[PDB]
Amino acid sequence: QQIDWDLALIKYYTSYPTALEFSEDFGEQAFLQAVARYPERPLSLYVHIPFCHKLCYFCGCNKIVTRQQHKADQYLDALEQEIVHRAPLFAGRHVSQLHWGGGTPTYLNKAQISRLMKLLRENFQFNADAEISIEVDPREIELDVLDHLRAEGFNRLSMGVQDFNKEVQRLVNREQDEEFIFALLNHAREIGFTSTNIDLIYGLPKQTPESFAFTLKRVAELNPDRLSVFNYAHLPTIFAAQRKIKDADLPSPQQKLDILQETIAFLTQSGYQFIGMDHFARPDDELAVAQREGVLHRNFQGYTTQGDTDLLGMGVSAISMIGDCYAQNQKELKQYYQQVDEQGNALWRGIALTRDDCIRRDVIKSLICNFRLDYSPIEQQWDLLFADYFAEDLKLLAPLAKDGLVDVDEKGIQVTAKGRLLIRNICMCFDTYL
Ligand SMILES: C[S@+](CC[C@H](N)C(=O)[O-])C[C@H]1O[C@@H](n2cnc3c(N)ncnc32)[C@H](O)[C@@H]1O
Ligand SMILES: C[S@@+](CC[C@H](N)C(=O)[O-])C[C@H]1O[C@@H](n2cnc3c(N)ncnc32)[C@H](O)[C@@H]1O
Ligand code: SF4
Repeated sequence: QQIDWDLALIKYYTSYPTALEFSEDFGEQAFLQAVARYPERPLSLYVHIPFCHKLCYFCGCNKIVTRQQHKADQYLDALEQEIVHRAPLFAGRHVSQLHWGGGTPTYLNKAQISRLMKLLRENFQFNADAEISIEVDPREIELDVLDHLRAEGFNRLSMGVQDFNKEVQRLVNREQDEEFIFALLNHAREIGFTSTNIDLIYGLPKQTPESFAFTLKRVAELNPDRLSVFNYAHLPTIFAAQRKIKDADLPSPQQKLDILQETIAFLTQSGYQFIGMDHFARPDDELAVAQREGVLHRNFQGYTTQGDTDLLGMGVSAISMIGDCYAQNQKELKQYYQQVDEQGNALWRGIALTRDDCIRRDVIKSLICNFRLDYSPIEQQWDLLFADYFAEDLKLLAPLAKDGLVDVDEKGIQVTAKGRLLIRNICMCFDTYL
């Protein structure tokens, strides 16, 4: 691999600014000013589908577990009204990207999937080669749902797996049929889905280096196009289902480090490039190519080739990134419904980024995605001299640089093989909010 693991250095950014900075004072006018800022810009769409069949005990997502399937019809009634009110604001735009996240998008049955896609296609102008993606829970679903997604124009999918280990599944209430997972992913491949991602989590109860290595051997026989391997974030005060997880079953910190180190080595051996953070992809993947070429980008869903898009987020909790602003819908379903009914939108809170916010966003995006930062381009675009504007930040950086996390000089910063896993540490030197 290109990372070089260093135990000792290892003892050392969703968006920027973060969601901590979103304010309820950000209202409808600020939103409309944001929408008018870049009328040319390609449009990306995000739709949040919050419903899940069953309560995964590890899960920290904005989601609603329910067997009352009719809630999905009520929710699409609300999405219809949101779409009908927001979409005319974007009549001149061309949509290059759509993703459904959640929650479980495939909670929607075939008729519901069709209904939503039809609302989107009739109210926004989609490019013929748009990237249309969805996340899929490989439980309580028939293989022919993939054919239906394909007929509806979906071309990318992500599938949660978490772990194949049966004890781990039982402890987190995510029992799943391994044969069916293989059937589902291989069927997706056979009908033309590409860039297929699977999610794995390390740090779950009862996982060890030896259990996770065995899981990864299977994953290699499954042969996904991309992998996302998340470190388990355990905060049972906030995520109530995690109270069902025994803290004593969680792996020790040395165990989690050994899981991660061995994972990176084994995925490299298996032909996957470590892109960054949670993500692995093949050397010829559009993401790996872009990264080499210095033009990898990132949004809330993750890495992407499509930069400089405005992102409109629809549905409960959905975040929009538009015209140098972030805006989020109501995160509780009952106030999402109530505001959509009364106003035709669910705008709750957000931020208009300052000049300084925008710069620093671009510094941080460059470091996170490309693992380097050329001063000169930032100096041109924003009419500044880097050393000055960032004197404070560079001072914070110095100790890190002497530790070999980054090589830095008068022209730029290079994140080293040793510093790649500590990228959040590096980016933190540029965060004014802390
Ligand atoms: C790759 S992330 C999952 C990682 C997870 N957030 C974590 O750190 O534990 C994708 C998920 O982020 C959320 N998401 C993505 N885009 C979003 C957006 N524009 N607004 C709100 N939520 C979004 C949805 O829950 C989606 O399924
Ligand atoms: C919206 S779910 C994926 C789609 C579908 N609902 C499923 O579970 O298959 C998004 C991903 O977030 C990750 N995730 C959720 N909670 C997490 C946590 N507390 N720590 C780390 N990753 C988490 C899981 O890998 C999960 O697949
Ligand atoms: S991991 Fe997925 S299926 Fe599970 S609760 Fe979270 S969002 Fe729902």
